Amino acid sequence: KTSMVAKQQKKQKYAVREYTRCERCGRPHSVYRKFKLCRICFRELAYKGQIPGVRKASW
Amino acid sequence: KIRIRLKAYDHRVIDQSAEKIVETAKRSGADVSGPIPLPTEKSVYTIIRAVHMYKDSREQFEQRTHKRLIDIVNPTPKTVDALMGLNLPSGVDIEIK
Amino acid sequence: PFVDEHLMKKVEAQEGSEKKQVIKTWSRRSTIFPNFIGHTFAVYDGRKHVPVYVTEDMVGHKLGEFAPTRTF
Amino acid sequence: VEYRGTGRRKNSVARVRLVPGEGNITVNNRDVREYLPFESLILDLNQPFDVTETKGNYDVLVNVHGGGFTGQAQAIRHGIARALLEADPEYRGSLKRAGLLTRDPRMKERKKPGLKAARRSPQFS
Amino acid sequence: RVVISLTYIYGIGTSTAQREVVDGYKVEGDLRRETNLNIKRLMYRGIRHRRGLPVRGQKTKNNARTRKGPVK
Amino acid sequence: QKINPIGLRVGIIRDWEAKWYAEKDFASLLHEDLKIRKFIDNELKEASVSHVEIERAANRINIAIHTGKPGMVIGKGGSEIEKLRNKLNALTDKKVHINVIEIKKVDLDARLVAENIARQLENRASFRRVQKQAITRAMKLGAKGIKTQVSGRLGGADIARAEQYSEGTVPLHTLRADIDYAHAEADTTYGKLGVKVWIYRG
Amino acid sequence: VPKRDVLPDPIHNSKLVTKLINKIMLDGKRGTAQRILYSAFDLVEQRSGRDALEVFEEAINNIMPVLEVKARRYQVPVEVRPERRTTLGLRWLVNYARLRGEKTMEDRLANEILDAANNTGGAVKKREDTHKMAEANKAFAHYRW
RNA sequence: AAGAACCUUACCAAAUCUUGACAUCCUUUGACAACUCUAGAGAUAGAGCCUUCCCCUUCGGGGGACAAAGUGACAGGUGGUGCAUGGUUGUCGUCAGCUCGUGUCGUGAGAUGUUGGGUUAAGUCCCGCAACGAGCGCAACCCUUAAGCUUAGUUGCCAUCAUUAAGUUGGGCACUCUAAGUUGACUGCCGGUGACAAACCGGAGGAAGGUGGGGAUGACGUCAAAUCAUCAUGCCCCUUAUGAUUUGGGCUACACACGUGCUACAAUGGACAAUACAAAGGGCAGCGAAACCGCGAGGUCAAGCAAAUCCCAUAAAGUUGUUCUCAGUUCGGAUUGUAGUCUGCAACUCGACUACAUGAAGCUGGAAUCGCUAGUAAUCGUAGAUCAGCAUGCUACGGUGAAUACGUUC
Repeated sequence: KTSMVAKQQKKQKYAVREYTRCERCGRPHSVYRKFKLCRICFRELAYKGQIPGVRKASW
Repeated sequence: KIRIRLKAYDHRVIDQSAEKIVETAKRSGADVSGPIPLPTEKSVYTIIRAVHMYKDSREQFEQRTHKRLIDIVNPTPKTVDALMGLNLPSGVDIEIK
Repeated sequence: PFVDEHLMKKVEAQEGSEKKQVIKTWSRRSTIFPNFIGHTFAVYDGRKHVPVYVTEDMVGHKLGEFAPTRTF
Repeated sequence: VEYRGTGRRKNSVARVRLVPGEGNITVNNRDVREYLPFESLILDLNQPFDVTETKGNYDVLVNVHGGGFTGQAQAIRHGIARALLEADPEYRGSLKRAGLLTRDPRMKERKKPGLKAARRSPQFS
Repeated sequence: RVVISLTYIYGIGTSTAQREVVDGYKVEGDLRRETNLNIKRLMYRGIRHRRGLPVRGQKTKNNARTRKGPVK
Repeated sequence: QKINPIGLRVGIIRDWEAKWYAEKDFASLLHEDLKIRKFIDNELKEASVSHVEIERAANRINIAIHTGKPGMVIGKGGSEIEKLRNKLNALTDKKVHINVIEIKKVDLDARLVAENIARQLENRASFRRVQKQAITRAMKLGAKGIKTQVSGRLGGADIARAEQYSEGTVPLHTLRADIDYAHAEADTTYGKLGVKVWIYRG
Repeated sequence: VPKRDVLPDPIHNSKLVTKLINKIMLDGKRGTAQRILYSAFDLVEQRSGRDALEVFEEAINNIMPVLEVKARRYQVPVEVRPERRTTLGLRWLVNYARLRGEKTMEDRLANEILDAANNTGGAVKKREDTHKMAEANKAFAHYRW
């Protein structure tokens, strides 16, 4: 939904409504704001290899 | 002594830079200590694997950042020129001390 | 908490003479200073404006324990 | 005269100094009393000095960190067995028939990512 | 002991300051009268004094049963 | 579910598609890498690029473009790469440098034949003919095994199926097997047909 | 299933006493267990004057049965292999030394041990209860499992 | 949904707008406009003010990039459909199964290979045979742990020493630590049983012995299982609404039935004082050192750190002494009220927490039922993410730490 994406890419009434979106799709929740990426697109670019970062489940 | 904080993600580019910079300081100077490694503590991102349901199966992605510390004791003025001349690892992060 | 009351210009407009009938606020966050007891508010619970009369003793509370919105 | 060894169990690093003496467990060179909460079990770590009854009057010097206190006591038991290994090559079968150079790999197992508390699958209805 | 025989009876509880203690602060049941006068002042969270929702929130959806009954 | 092999083999034997470092800011590099990959996605409609790799060394980017048709990113003699590089300089406000190499054995990588099979299924061909001719023209070059799964509304079908014509070794669990994988969508009039090419080449 | 062992404690020199130490614990508390067993052992030395290896060995044979019933659809008198015998005797000793209702555990396990030498308590009554249930249901089988 | 004061928010009451909140074409204008003030709850209109050619052309241009109109093509939809779908994920199931080429038999559907003997974890092998071989799956080449070594000694370790509140520096890398790599664990050797073949058992070497331990990796397909709510699509429908913005409710309600989790129901304990120990991870508007006044939530000046230095950081349970002396209590910690602290235009619907006081069931849970074979269960803390502030939930690490497995009978 580009309604809230077209809303939140503008300066607002307060500075406390600047909640986190993915900057590729319109997903609001589980957005890793270190990456500014969501739950799903970080998995997709992790599996394609266009983030520099391994998968190791070897802890 | 000056130090560099040789900081990559993988070990495949940190060994070529740690072979390049150390032997550049050996062939242009004297008594440079080796690429002493850090513990390289990593960052684990744990997501659910699914889209809508299913927190019963999850997915790990870790991000390791390897760090070597190289000490040049008594640095020659040819060494501080010749380390900044050739720059070809293309993806390591160098800090100067 | 430090007591704010952001719409203080609506209080001091009708303060010296007899206060007008019912004045409305669309904010339950407006903390009650002890100088507009008797100012009859219409405060918004979401549905419409519910009236409240600030009588004698509600200086320490807000406009949100009054005019409920969960009914029953 | 100073046998510098090592030894571990369960994230507890140990570095012994076998010196000749009467014998006192000096952990962080302090005592045997305040550091270990098992002052009754002070002979669990004395186990290579009672299974090799050649001499049981030997002083240990450590200043070590790591893990807990039971795992640190079996870590300095591994350091006592490593110091008895590096002290004499004929102790080894007297080690190996009692074991005691067996580093147990029994660490705290990893938290499994679908289960709640690492083989604690969270209560099917 | 003396100091833990006074924690459930009214007035003093368990962590105050200490035939001498006969006097001091509000040691009698007048604090019960002040709590009943404060709940008379609110009777406005008297809409949730039949429930168990305070001034500072509860989320009563399935468990507020300590001002309620077992099954009721 | 069947995991993809390019997820499983980055940082094992095959390198990542971005080689830089970022720690402090870190969202101003990856999203500009996403918009520059979306800008090479406009010339993927003619150029057939498999993947680009971002080499951000310190200020300028020696971006390594890998197209199976190498003569149509560069134009006649080098004009199209320069006006493309000026358009990337406009659209990321940073410095870039196009590093092209000319990759033949075009039917051995998954993304070129995945876009080719999705191109043939956009043009209402029958899926079994292009699937069998893709796996036999990939074996007459010499390959070690080609799985090709097209799925969805198969040829304008009412019920979705999963037509996979696996041939030879596609050994996803032996981890020293560099398996190319690509899934390419095909926007047909009867919906969206996903191809899935899984080529093991030793 | 090779059923490996733990070392004996050198305070009371037996291998049964460290199995009692590992049986009386709760929530992984071994120091609480050593606090409540060795003081119960010293209460045994201060009340009935004898070393507690002898009276504990003679008191654990008044809890230990020789028959056991295992029903299947039923009761058989299977003889018990002695590690299972001694761990059920120690488990009955703790599980009736947890349910006496006294001041502390050091005066709860210790007089239950000295009641097991004088053939009373709840533990020797449990041995006559499993002998009563194995003798009243002796008649059904000798052969089932 | 790994973050519900506004936002999220789609839903609902009000204020409104129609090229619209936004993508794009064209014309006009143009280095954009931000910031204060009025109404209002703000969205929105209205004043001061030009930021007003930055790349460059003769004056006028072209146009990186903005704004208004015509509203014209277009928007937009978290609207309906997972039973049109891709992509993605659960369960059977980490169980050992599933198929194909060629040939043979069979009118044929089909079978053989894959079955029978022995075996293991295995369709893992070996024997004989209309089977011969191959492919996905099992077994690892993958990572971590489990023992040294080549190498390199800093912020880390102190042999041996000078020396302090401190390994804090002089010196060194003795040990330890750490990591790019090396050697190793491969039934490898011996004996017995073995068809002499697969293997099983015992012993030795080794740190680890029988896939060394754990994870990833999940076959062909099943449930028309979930998602048109990440995204796009195939159809349908609106586009002065089902599109948009803002304030106030909202997902954060109970007479309830149910699922998961915490707290306990106390003497193994409740409270007070000293004292021990680590891993794993993070930090720049963030981590707040010491010190300070605070009973206390916190607040003040504040070193240091773009990170083995500096911080989160006392990790907690344990041990030593004291009390309570078996109870609805010296347990609890729900509830109510007052004083409050902090984030943030703000704690009323609705955040975390401290003090004081009230102290409600709870004294061990029935029929049933769940999880677990070794560092397991149980218990106890620590850290990350989401987060302007919020956890008994998720994730990851660590301390203490047991027995049971006669068997597989049902």
